[PDB]
Amino acid sequence: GSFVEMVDNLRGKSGQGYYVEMTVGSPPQTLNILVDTGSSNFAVGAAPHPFLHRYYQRQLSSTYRDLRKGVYVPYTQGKWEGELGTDLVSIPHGPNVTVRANIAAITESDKFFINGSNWEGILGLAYAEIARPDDSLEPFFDSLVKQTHVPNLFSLQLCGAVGGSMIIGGIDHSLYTGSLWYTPIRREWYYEVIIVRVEINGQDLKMDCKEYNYDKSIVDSGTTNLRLPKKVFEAAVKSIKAASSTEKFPDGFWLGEQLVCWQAGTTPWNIFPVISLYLMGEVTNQSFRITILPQQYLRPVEDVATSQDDCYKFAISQSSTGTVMGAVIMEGFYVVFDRARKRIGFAVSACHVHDEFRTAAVEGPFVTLDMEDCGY
Ligand SMILES: COc1ccc([C@@]2(c3cccc(-c4cncnc4)c3)CCC(N)=N2)cc1
Repeated sequence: GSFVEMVDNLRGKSGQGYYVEMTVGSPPQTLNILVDTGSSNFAVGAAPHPFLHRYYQRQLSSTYRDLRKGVYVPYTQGKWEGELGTDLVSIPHGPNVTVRANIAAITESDKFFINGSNWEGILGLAYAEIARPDDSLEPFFDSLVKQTHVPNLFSLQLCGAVGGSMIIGGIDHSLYTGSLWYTPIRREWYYEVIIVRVEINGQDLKMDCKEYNYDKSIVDSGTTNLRLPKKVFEAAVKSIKAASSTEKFPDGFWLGEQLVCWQAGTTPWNIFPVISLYLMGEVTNQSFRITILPQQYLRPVEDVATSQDDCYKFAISQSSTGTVMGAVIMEGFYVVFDRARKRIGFAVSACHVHDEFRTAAVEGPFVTLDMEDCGY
């Protein structure tokens, strides 16, 4: 069960996350599980639901242990509730190991599961500090590291159309090209990082760098969009509207509320600007940038009914809880969650986005002498 078995172990549907096959219980029950760097619970559907193909049946698992403790999680988009226990867990196309881990058996939920997403649970890969009900509930990756000899690192290569790879324990050098650039993990809760500069077609947004990270910035495979604090979002939208002015779109497009469509194969990519996010480097006032093409931030919406055309949602939206570098930002980068060294590395992925004019990039180094601290 080494890296060379772990490649192409992820699948997905656009806008609905990326999932990996896992088993829970004894005999193993196979479940598809969303890979979520934005949370820290292993939480699996454990009762029937209109949107679940299958669910964890605790009664059929000999090795299940009830912890006699409930968990209730209301969050922005929805809610879920369940019962805590432990059981044996493996990742068939992941490391060749079986561990005993905490499992939240989801017994009731509202707008948590998605119709036709093909996943039945979430694997929260962030740290204990944001586990529910509290930080005493050891996250899965912590249990994995403790119980096996797996190195304390994983990587995600997410690809647009979807699929990709989660490599646990090391770095698969066949999954990226060029250099890996690291940004520090600021605090171990979410995967919190610091953005030092934003450019839109090379034009600096010219804001105090604290605004980019009000009130935190995170790398979150469980969020589709690039989410930006209000001030930054409004400035970004003004610049992208300015760059793309040869065409005018309804306000609903800018709000993520409606599609823009063009005749099949005629999307005018080159009227849309590239977005550069400069991330704090590992040494003082050094940074690197990751560049995001419109092929990333205009997310295609597959629909047989609209298929004479190519249609997209604007996958950048306003946030009141900080910046979220979601799946559209991670797509086409090889992203290394180097927990052992408290850092996230970015490199150009095997499935990077490009046309004949422009390519997604990871480039550095950059220096800024006149710098304050960019964190809140
Ligand atoms: C432990 O409680 C939660 C609450 C919310 C989540 C969440 C989540 C919950 C359900 C579905 C999705 C999701 C939906 N669409 C696409 N990707 C992920 C995402 C919200 C934010 C994030 N990173 N994960 C995960 C665990």
